[PDB]
Amino acid sequence: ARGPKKHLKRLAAPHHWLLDKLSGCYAPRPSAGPHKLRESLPLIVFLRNRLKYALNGREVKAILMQRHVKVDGKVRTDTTYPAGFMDVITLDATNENFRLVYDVKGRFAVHRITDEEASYKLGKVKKVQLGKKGVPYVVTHDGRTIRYPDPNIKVNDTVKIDLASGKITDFIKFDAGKLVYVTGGRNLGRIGTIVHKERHDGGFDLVHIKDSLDNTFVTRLNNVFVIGEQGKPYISLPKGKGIKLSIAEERDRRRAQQGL
Amino acid sequence: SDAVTIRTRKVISNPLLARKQFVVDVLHPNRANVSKDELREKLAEVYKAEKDAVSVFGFRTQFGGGKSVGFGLVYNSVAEAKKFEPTYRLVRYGLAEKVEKASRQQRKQKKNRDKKIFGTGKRLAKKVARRNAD
Amino acid sequence: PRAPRTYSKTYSTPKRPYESSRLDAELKLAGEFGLKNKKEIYRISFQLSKIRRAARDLLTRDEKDPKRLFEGNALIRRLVRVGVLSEDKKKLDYVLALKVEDFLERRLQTQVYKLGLAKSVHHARVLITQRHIAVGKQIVNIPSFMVRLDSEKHIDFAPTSPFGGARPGRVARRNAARKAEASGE
RNA sequence: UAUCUGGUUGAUCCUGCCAGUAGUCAUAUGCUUGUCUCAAAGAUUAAGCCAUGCAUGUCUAAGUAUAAGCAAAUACAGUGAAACUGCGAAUGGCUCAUUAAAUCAGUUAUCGUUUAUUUGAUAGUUCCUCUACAUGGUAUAACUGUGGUAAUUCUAGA
RNA sequence: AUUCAUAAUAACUUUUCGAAUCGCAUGGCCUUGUGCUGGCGAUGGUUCAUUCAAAUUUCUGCCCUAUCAACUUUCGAUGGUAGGAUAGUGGCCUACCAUGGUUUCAACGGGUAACGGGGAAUAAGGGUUCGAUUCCGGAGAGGGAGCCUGAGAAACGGCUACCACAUCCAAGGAAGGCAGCAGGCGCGCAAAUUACCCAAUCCUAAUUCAGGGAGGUAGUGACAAUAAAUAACGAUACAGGGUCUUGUAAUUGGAAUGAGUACAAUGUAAAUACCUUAACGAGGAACAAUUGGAGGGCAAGUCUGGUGCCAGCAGCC
Repeated sequence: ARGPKKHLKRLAAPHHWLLDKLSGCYAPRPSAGPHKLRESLPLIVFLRNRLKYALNGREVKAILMQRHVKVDGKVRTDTTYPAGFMDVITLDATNENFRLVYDVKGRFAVHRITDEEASYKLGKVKKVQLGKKGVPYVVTHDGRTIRYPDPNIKVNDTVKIDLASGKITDFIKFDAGKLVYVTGGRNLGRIGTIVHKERHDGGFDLVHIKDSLDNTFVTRLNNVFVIGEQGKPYISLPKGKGIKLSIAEERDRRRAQQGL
Repeated sequence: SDAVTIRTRKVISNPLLARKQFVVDVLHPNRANVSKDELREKLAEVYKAEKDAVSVFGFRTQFGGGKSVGFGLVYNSVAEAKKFEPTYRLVRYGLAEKVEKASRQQRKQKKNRDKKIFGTGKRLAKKVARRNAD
Repeated sequence: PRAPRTYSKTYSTPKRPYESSRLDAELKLAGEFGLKNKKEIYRISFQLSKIRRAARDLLTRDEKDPKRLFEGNALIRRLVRVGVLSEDKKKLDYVLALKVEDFLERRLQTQVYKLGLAKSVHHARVLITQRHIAVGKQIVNIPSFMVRLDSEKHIDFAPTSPFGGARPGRVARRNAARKAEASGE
């Protein structure tokens, strides 16, 4: 249709924004940036529908354009700048730091963190290549590119960009015995250890992952995000540590909550 | 009636805007209703707030009277209360002034009429004066 | 370009409209509980039909199915919380065996008659409509309130409604007004 | 959740079709009409014809100010019409005429390519065997004043 | 998985890019020159990646029709080579050469009162019917064609030409496109206001600020859907079942309450309405409920009255 699209209606927004189907007939439409809009989270949704700071759209406009909310150590003024996975959004006037990590059930969570550990950020290196003028460069899932990496950083792996000037610190390999986040499909938001990877030439190397409670499953390799050694993840895991309780014991613990 | 009571719940401190947000509910077992300005003064003497610096905007009485629940928020330092706030509410509390403007049809008609003038029309006005002179 | 608010209908007209046994039983229920028309019997029949359909296709699922466990436990817990089944009948063959009177017994007008306070179900309903009952603290004027098993001990008169005191009504006010005006002097 | 009943029918039994019953987020129409929440609505015939009004414009500390505009640092400094410059006007919104492997849905592909914008990196090399780099030149709008046309968001010349 | 990424050599080019831009700050150095240097930003800028997309694309899936059995290739139909053109693949086109391609497993043709899907109705199942219409995708702005600008248009709230309509006149010339919001005419069995506002959801712009018939709010509105007022209680006298329970009565009594009226306050962009409420507001022709029906299906008349005829009895009943 004659060009690009600028509007995103309600009923067409990503389901994991938990947008109310009434009270408005349009969705924020995350403008272009580091992440795809189907797997991002705009600033307005985060600041309006999660922490309940703003109440309207102009309210969060006036919060942002006073130069407050920094994404990845850089001041953002756009209402729909698409903050995505493993992003380290920080608020100055409250001295609070955040890290977008997916909840167990599937949508985004609000993970409070200390001032320390908020100065680094993991990134799944997605393609490594000999760039222009013969330099080597990696580019990760968040759109960052880093020049002159160590030659052992290979494809589908994890590097650790801090915030200051890039300059990748110690990085991780990719094999069995490594803790793994999952960010796509039915088994989203689940943390476990790789036991096996079967490589089908022609596409979609499935991965066999065993959780903490010995519930094995498989995903595609696009959704795997290795986050370090088993038992030693380099970030702070969200509340509950990613177990994927079944609904029966979800009922059990939820009525265990009831009563004092 | 003896008294109303005002209880503030779910209090959230928002230093991004230098304000505090809360859900007020008032128990008025007899009277009729809230008398909203009395609630503004009451919330002023609750924290310390200088009642022209507060604003309570959401209110609805529960079925069968007695309880009325609304949303209200307090700004410190009434300059920021004039700053971070929509103009309609500030006019509603008397700390601003409503501007008068012609209605939407007249504004649209004036814009779409002076879309037919290139420049100030001083040449057009002078020319039309001269050309209907003779 | 805005979403629809979803809607449905809680009543259901019967297949054979004109059956003397059905008309007689409907009118018997209406007299025994004081209903306005046949829509109430239809509505409880629709609710019961949904519950029995859920029970049937839950029982056709095998024993110890996790879906059977979760949905059956939720259904039984719900229908004992509203107080239609008994306390010691927490099995699905019993909820196949539910009757319409077991649901109309748990309404508001039936309870505000059975607990005293009304001496007649028709008087009970018109005393509901005139805004005279607080459940807990809340004034209610729906006869079909379907009061829970726990909140049965909180039905009383409102802070308004001169049976609960607080400044008797308009007719008595005019009566005492002409007693003060004509008989007073 | 799984019931059917009359016409043919003169005494009986079936083939059989017709009628009756009920649902419609399915249209119309008749009679009547008190309350609360909720609210579709020129699709069907005519993708038929349209009076008038409105629906696309936009400014920050940060491109251009001598408005003989409004106020109140001898280059300017505040505010701020007009016009130049930049961007947008290719999104919306409406309708269902065309269209029968066409569209469309799921599923792949680009080692077959284009992409303003956003995000991340990125550019010691320029005329040079006599030279502005403490910074080259032209215009032109807006403006001033001169005019035509019945008329147009017409524009002519200085 | 490559003639990939990248690097090197020989050159080539109406030699592309390599900052003559702007705001806010007054730092540091001394040879003290108004010399040297320096911050925080704005806007551009070539290439690569990224994001928003785009365009082509593999497999498989559609309604009826055999009174449609052969279809395509003169004038590209299927394939090869080479060129041209395009952002690029490609018979996309051209030159030359091959004679292929589809089909009773329904080709090709014809019809559609056909935009497709998510979905809707229909409760034993499978199915039968619908999907113009709130979301996704396509196509189109009276019919066609062409095209400028631009990253992106074969754009029509941009342009040009033709066709059919049609407006304005000084008769010489000019200007159009509601299948956007209202609204009008017509057509019909069939479908609402030329209202208020950007307060909300979002979008565009140099941009917290402007603008938005996108959207929201009210008006019409028995499309549809939810909840349930039009009466409740007592006393008397009789009828009963029988010393406590139902019915009847031109018998009677006081209670209750909203439909409405309305200070007020909530509500709202401002209002209306809902929620709350001061005061007023029920004694029957009040504040009165209708729509269908009654031989069986199929529920409910062994009713009443009137009109018209009888070559029937009586005789004016």
